[PDB]
Amino acid sequence: TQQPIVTGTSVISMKYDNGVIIAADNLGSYGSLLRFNGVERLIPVGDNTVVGISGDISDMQHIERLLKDLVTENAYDNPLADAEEALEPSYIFEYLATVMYQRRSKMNPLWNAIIVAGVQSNGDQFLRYVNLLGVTYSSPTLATGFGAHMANPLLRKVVDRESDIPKTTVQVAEEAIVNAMRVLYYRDARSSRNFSLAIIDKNTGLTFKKNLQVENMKWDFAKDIKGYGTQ
Amino acid sequence: QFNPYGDNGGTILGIAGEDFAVLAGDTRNITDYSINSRYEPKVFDCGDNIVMSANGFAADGDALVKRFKNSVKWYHFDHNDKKLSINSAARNIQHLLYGKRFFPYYVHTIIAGLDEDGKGAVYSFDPVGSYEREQCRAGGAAASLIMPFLDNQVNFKNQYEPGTNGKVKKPLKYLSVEEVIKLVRDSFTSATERHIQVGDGLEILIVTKDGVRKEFYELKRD
Amino acid sequence: GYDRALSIFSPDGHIFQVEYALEAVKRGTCAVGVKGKNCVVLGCERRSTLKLQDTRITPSKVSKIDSHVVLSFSGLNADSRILIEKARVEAQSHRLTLEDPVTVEYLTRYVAGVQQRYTQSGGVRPFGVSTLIAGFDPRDDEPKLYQTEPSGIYSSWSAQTIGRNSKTVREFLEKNYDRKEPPATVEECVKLTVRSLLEVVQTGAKNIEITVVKPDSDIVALSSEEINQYVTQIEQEKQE
Amino acid sequence: DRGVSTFSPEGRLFQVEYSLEAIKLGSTAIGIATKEGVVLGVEKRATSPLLESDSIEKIVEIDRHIGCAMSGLTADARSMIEHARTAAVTHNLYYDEDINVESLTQSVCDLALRFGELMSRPFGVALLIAGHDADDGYQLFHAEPSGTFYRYNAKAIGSGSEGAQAELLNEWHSSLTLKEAELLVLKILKQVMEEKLDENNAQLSCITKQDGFKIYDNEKTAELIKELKEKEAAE
Amino acid sequence: TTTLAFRFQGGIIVAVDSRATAGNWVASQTVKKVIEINPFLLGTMAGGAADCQFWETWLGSQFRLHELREKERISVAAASKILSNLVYQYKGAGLSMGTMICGYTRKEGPTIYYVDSDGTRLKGDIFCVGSGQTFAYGVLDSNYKWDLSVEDALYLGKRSILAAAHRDAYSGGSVNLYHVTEDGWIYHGNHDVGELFWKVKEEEGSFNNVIG
Amino acid sequence: NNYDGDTVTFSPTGRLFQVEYALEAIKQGSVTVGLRSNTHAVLVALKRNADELSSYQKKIIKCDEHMGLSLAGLAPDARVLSNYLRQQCNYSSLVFNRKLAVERAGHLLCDKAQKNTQSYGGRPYGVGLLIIGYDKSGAHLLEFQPSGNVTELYGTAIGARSQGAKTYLERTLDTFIKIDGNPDELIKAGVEAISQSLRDESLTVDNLSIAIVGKDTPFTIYDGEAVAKYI
Amino acid sequence: GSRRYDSRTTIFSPEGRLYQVEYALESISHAGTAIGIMASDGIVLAAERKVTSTLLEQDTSTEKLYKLNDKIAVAVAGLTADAEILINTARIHAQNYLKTYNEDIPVEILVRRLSDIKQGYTQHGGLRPFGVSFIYAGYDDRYGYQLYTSNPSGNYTGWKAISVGANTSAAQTLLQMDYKDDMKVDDAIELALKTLSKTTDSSALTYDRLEFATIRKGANDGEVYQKIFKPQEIKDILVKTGIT
Amino acid sequence: MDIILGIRVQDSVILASSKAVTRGISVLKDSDDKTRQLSPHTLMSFAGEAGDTVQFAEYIQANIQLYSIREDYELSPQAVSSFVRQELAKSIRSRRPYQVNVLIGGYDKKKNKPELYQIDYLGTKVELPYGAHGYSGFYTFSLLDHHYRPDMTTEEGLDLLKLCVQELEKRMPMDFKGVIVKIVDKDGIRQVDDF
Ligand SMILES: *[C@@](C)(CO)[C@](*)(O)[C@H](Cc1ccccc1)NC(=O)[C@H](Cc1ccc(OC)cc1)NC(=O)[C@H](C)NC(=O)CN1CCOCC1
Ligand SMILES: [Mg+2]
Repeated sequence: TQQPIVTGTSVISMKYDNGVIIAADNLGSYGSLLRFNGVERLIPVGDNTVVGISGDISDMQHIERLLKDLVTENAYDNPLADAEEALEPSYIFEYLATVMYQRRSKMNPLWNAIIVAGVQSNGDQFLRYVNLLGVTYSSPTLATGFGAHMANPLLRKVVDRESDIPKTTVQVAEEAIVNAMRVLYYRDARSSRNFSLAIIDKNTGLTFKKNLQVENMKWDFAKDIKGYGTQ
Repeated sequence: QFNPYGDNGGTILGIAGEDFAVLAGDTRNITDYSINSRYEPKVFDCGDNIVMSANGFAADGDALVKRFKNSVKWYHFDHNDKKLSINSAARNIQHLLYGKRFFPYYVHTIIAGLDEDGKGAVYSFDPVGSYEREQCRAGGAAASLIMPFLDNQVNFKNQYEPGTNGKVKKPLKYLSVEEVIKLVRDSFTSATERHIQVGDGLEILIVTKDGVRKEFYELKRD
Repeated sequence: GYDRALSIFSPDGHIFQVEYALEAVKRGTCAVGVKGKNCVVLGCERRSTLKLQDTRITPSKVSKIDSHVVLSFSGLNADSRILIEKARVEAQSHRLTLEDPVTVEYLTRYVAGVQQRYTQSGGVRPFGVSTLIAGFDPRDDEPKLYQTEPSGIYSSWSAQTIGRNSKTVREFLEKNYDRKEPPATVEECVKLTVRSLLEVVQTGAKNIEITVVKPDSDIVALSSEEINQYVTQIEQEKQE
Repeated sequence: DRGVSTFSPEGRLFQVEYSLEAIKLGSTAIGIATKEGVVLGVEKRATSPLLESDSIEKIVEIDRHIGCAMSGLTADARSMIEHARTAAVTHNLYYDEDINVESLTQSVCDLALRFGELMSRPFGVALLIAGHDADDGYQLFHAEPSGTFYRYNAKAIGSGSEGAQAELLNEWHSSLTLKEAELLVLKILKQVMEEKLDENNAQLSCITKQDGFKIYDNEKTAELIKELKEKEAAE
Repeated sequence: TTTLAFRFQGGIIVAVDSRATAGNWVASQTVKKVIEINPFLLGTMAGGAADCQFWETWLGSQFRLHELREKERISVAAASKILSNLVYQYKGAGLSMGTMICGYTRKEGPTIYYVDSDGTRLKGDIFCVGSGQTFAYGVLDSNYKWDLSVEDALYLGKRSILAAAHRDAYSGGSVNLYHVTEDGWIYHGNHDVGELFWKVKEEEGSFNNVIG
Repeated sequence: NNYDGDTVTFSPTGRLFQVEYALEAIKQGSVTVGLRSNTHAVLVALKRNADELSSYQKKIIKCDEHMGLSLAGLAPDARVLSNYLRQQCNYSSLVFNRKLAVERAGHLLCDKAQKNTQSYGGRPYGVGLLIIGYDKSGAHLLEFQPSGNVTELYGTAIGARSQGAKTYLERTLDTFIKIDGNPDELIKAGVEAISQSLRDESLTVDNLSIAIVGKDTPFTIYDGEAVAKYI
Repeated sequence: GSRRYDSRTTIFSPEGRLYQVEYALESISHAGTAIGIMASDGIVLAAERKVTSTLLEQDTSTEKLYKLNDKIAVAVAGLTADAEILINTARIHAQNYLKTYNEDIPVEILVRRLSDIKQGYTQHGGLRPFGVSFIYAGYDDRYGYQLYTSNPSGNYTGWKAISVGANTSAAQTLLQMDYKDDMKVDDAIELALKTLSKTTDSSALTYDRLEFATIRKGANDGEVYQKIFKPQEIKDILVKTGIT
Repeated sequence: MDIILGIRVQDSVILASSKAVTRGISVLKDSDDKTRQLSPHTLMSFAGEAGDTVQFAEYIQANIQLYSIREDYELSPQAVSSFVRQELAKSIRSRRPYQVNVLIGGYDKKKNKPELYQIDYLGTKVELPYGAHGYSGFYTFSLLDHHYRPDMTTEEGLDLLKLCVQELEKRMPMDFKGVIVKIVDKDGIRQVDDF
């Protein structure tokens, strides 16, 4: 039985024609206190997978160490560690999913919500979710926390079903993600302006973008709003 | 305090014919008032012409199906590739569920297939392992909506022969695969209308002596 | 824990530790069991190199396992106590779960199983004891006599003997005991048992113990004078 | 001394090979498999005439569809039978069905090599496991303390095994009736036994799909012994 | 549940309903609440359903092992005590089982044992167990005599379940009848309350509280 | 001589005699052959019987849908090791959703056999194994020895008179390696290979045992009338 | 491994004897003789100290005779260190029984349990047996005055008069000669000393080489008293019987 | 369970124990014997938590019977009661204690005296001329304080007991379906069939 102390908010993601995009802000909240501002919540595994984590940061750091150790262990006695027997997104996910469900079954959970984004060896897009309860699901768009409530509605307008994935380019997909991050900054009280974004493409590979900022914000209409009713 | 259980919604439905059996389930997955996925299958082919679904808390559902699939695998290893009969599968599942009697799998389980005489068979379980063979069973969130409709249309309950003064009951007969699928589709569309956790899509797995076939139909997405 | 495999096979296919445990039984004082038409009698030798004994308090050779079953033995005395204790505990455990006292066959099968376990368990030697288990099943009037040995094999006997010079008394019983017509009465059965011991014992004074078991938990041990009367009667008929 | 789980220079386990010598000293046990059933027969071999021979239990039921005959240090067989019975009943509990004869034999043979420095030595007893199931029909298995088991059409174990096995080689064919098999076991037992064969020192049993595993009465076996003697004199 | 079993001149009658509940939801109307342990032993089920189904099935496995080891069918007393000792080990853990071990042996004769998840074990001639036990008792007690015929005893058992099926909201579906003699148990059919109620009402003239 | 009482003792020339005596049990075992192309891998095994009344000891065991082995020596030891492989293959599937690499399978068997050769009380395994499989890097054939030594090969054979088949495969190396997309011809080469180890006896219908795994072929075993084609 | 150095203490000889038990008895046969004699109105325990030195403190010494409880005592023959292990166990076992039943432990029950402990060391554990033989002298309300003996095998028996340790063969013959059933304590005291005086390997039996004890009902009305004799009391009883 | 009484008179101990077994709103049985013979001259009655009562009584019974066989001797009532007390004293500090109260009536053959011991589930032992467990004592103790004499006969003890049962049947809320009465004396244990 835990209570989460230092926490990270939404992680959002979606599929597009050639791959997947995932994003998450760089904040480590301590309740209402916006304590830490240099926190990276997207963690790449190899050159074909990115794990995005929300929830407790101490538990996130533990999961970082597990993934780091998984890469080391996979390399042992493996001549094809950087080829046919490299770590796939589906392997990395199933490992975490197993851990998350085991920990909840021992009544000592890792207080996190996790999204594993990547591209498989045959080119197929991989995007799947897992959380502290060991619940797993997949969808063209996935999001945690406030992202589930505010990002998914916006991302589903672009990709509403499977057949919309080939019709969606990386330019359109990234634009939707960046827009969603802005909306979350408007409306989530435990979010920050600074964030990281990652693209995993079957052709161009892993592109990790750091120190992005929310921009083109509408605040000008605030000056006209006076009082709460009769002012 | 940490609560180890959750509710992932959805609903499932199994019907048995003369030489076939169907196991249907909606593809929606939810938590609270949010949709997690519009297509997340929870009806699985487990081998040996046995289809299975464990609806309720998905983490427990997946864990159970995973363990049973593994039970089928080791049954082959330990008993010279012998086919696991549907009745034997049912008893095995009881022990899996009752093994966690004091920390239960929060799921209503249904399996379907053919018995050893080639006739359609549906078995259904409570969360802790009590089971029973039936012609008909709905499970999950909308079970309370669908089940009485099945009693009426599959087992012809409360239906009498016209003009017999409510003395002669409507005779029991097997339904064709065409007629069964009609009832499944109408059952789910009706459930989708009145239950918020049911919708998005319908996936049916049909089991005959020839194998396991699939059919998919759209459901309302609101 | 001490793990050594003490009981093991030899090239010729023998387990010497089990066979040497039989030699300890062969050294032990003679014990005999004879079952009649409505009773079983257990006879036991007591060596007479021990005078100044206190027979009130000295452990008796025949032991009650329950009110309806008895156990005599030949071999190591200290070892026998362990088997008797276990048997007595199992007797009470059976009454507690099955709500019925043990059958003589069941009690024998248990004791035999304990003996067998000590022949293929690590760190232990076999029991240097063979037992004669006799009695009557609950609500039954058919007499029961069983034998066990260090190896763990057990079997039913119309009459049997174990211990030192047992092959002599077995020879006697083999020609004197009729299967078609067992000792019809208690007196006949006791006499045949005393006769068989008199082939081996020495004197019929404080050397022979006799215990009679009858149906429905009716067990009694004979005193010196009672046994001495059989000894006096047999010797007078012998001089012929 | 030397280790219990030691290999000889020829590549065999000393203790396993020595236990096989103990089995050769044991009383004879014969099994024959037909399309109408499997027959099991044993030599009782009472050490003394005072011993009540009907208490000699060398043929044993494991389940309704599986029977077992033994030879060697027969005290060692008790825990093997207990395990077999539990395995059979446990499988019925878990799977609501009868357990395959082969699967049962394999479970018993898993105990065999669980010895060393687990129990202190191998078993000094060989088993003939006979049964029926829906898949592979009537079956006969020979289970050794090596952990190995062979299926047989017919098999003899014990002191008169090599002589009896050679006799079974000539006599067995795939069209044997149950009655023919019963007489054949009695015939071959009488040949290898020291004392003269009768209903008190030899025991018969069989397993059929319809009636399951049955140990024959001394009255039933006696008639088969009488039927056997008449048929040999008839030519 | 409503289950009963009573001893009489012609052996033992055993009668049970077939309803399964999950709160006020009717989970099933066709459940088997009698388990046939062997040709001479029956077990009734009341309370938690997996608990009953699992442990009474396990129970049959233990009794099979007894007759293999002892070459003799297990006694009703020993049978009921295996179960009572089992549930006693689980006492406090939350098992829910109201059971009746009914059967015949030579040494005992016809015997009934009540065993529950509290550890209570009682030999007796008449018992009713379950949510509707009181409704069954009311009819059964007021009509019971030792000298009932096999035909009358079968009917009284059937009628007592029907009574409880009617009044108890957590009982119903159908009636399963059994008769235990010196030759073993004999099944006397499944009787749907849907037809049985009106058949009994008309023929018997009872159930005048209901609109005919 | 004085240094063969147990596995924990070295000889003066640095030999482990108990391991060598375990190796001797393999030479007494019946012959079995292994070979592969680039698409398929084949096991051929000569089964042995006690006499004409007995069955023929089954030599081939399935480990997973994509992996299995043949045995030579103590069969119970093969059962223990094969069971361990089944578990390890199964652990890889449940936890990582990953088919176990045939190379890792060999490494795991090596390490299991080794522990038995360095500790007091225990004994070495008394069996040799030929493992075949098809994984992400194509077809594979391994040779396990109970000393711990595992070796990857194009083809090989173990058991009594295995030198005959091993010589044949050494000659035929260039031919059978290029039997791609043709199961029956690769088996024919394996059946011809095992024939070089035969003396007085010939291959009959209930004597021969064949197994195959490949690109679009799960690990399956052929016995009885199914191998009559190849005689 | 370690198999090489195992003596295998709990095995049978080809003749069916326990090597270590037999060799422990051989050890005990060299220990100072201890005699127990049971009379109708009490029990005597006499024991010869092992070759005494003149500078040994005699009055504050305990080698042979030990008190188990108020009603039971033992005479020791063998390794004293081994005996003290068993004595402390026996003392505890007596108190466990008293705590459980609120009654003093019956003599046989105490003897059986101590004998069962010895038995265990001959059947399992791979350890050497205890090189000790006891003479138990005690009283309870069931059997009255009782004498027992136990030895390394774990076998025990009851006696009217018995010796353990050295020269038991000669000692038992002398006891068997002069013992009779209607004997009193004071007579048994004299018999015990006379027997030691003849069987002793020493030149002459003196007070400083003896331990002595009696268990009488010589207290006031229906109760038992244990008297472990002081040096001066042994000196007086030795003069009173005319040995010195 | 509920009503168990005990009365020690000149030459015997008399135990009376209610016959009802109730669960919920149903009397499941009206002929229940709430006692076990521990030895020929020692009887133990019991009352308390369902299941625990019989399980405890039979467990003690097995132990005393085992002792009897081992020593070929009957333990005194005092000795049995002390054994029982210690078992309950262990129990109370266990994970799940036996919730059982007992009366032990016995005849000491060595002293030629009847003895009655009252022991509750905590392991609280007292020797008494008369005893009771549960709510019964709130009526019977004062009644016996008045009517009991130490030199009474067995017949006088039974009449004294009838006076207790009558009072309980008059003033107790629950129907306990009468009592089974048993007498313990020099000749052993016997049941009064007509009470
Ligand atoms: C009548 C209907 C009153 O319930 C009977 O007692 C009936 C008996 C019965 C026996 C065998 C098979 C089916 C039915 N009992 C039930 O139907 C039973 C009632 C019950 C529910 C919960 C309980 O808590 C321990 C006790 C009794 N119903 C069930 O067992 C239902 C089908 N399953 C569940 O409620 C699942 N629960 C069980 C407890 O653990 C959590 C999951
Ligand atoms: Mg909506």
